[PDB]
Amino acid sequence: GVSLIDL
Amino acid sequence: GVSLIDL
Amino acid sequence: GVSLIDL
Amino acid sequence: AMAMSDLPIEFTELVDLMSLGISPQFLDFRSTTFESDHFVTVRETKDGTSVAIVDLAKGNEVTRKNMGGDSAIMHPSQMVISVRANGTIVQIFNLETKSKLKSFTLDEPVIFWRWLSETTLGFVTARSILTSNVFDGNVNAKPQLLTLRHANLNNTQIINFVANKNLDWFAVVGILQENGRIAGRIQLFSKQRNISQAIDGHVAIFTNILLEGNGSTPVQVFVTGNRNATTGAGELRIIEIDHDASLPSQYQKETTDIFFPPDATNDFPIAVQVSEKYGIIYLLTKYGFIHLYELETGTNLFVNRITAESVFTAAPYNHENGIACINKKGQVLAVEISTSQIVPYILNKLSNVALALIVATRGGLPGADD
Repeated sequence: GVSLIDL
Repeated sequence: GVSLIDL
Repeated sequence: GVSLIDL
Repeated sequence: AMAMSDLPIEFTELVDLMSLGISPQFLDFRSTTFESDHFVTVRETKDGTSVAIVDLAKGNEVTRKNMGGDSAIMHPSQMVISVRANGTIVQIFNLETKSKLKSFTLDEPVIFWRWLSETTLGFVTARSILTSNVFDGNVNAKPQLLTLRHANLNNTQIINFVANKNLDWFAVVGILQENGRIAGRIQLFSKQRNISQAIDGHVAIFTNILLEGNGSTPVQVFVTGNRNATTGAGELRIIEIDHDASLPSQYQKETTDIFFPPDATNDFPIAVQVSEKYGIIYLLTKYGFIHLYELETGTNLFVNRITAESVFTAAPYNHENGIACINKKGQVLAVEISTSQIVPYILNKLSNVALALIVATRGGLPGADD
């Protein structure tokens, strides 16, 4: 899954 | 319920 | 030994 | 923009990772790891196959090694790398001796890890929280269970794991999408009672403070910051843990606002670090705002946007006296108090002699002899 913190 | 601390 | 890295 | 001579802080760039040839494709939380200002570890991949270890203490010297592992961190101070593969296989090596400190396979994949102390590495799986004394000499011992994860951390991205010096209090931080924003959830854990408490928060740290009356004995405080995903209100809290009844002076709980401008709707606290020596809290937001607070009183000293590129990780700087961070352009930026300017700043900009005295006396700083 995509890393939230990097959004 | 029991909490550790007042937060 | 097993190694996960090139030492 | 505010000139450096007017600030209560010293602002520096430690290294620019793109300057060193690092692709922006790897400038992200899972790839570019930062446990301390001693090292940055960049995981790169090419053609189905490395780590670039940047030694900030040796002129940004880069050591590149191929690895079968898929994730890596350096220790806070020593030339010791921790590598994992397929979430289950973990090995920790002293790169100087080429000696293996730890080698084990977990039953459940590691999804997050972070150094808790100079001796102890923290691990989080989908269901559990564990720690290893990496230097105890028991190479093949698995990490010891600390506790199960609290339900509040369900469906979160785990982004931090911190502990007190005594290694008997812990906090695990997770974030999740809520109301179009990023909410934070923290699991606080007392090892003495083996009990957890779930709180709202994006950042957490344990620290210590010497109060008048307590002699040379510090009291312990937990520092945490949150932005409410519903209201948008930010709040910093500082609260004592485990007050020693023999000590006459107690730390009164402090609560302070964390300011967010009207056009920073989706910003949130991304890091918190503390100078024990100076009693200064450094709080950083994702959008690059630095907030300084005085630890004894919780008083906000300073707010400034130090970078316009989003921050994705941070760690302690300069023997844990400041904060360092990495932005999306690979700038490793550092903030610490200016030992020569902070007291004059409080006296002249904040017009507060008592607060100036608190800071000067605790830190042994110039500016308030008069």
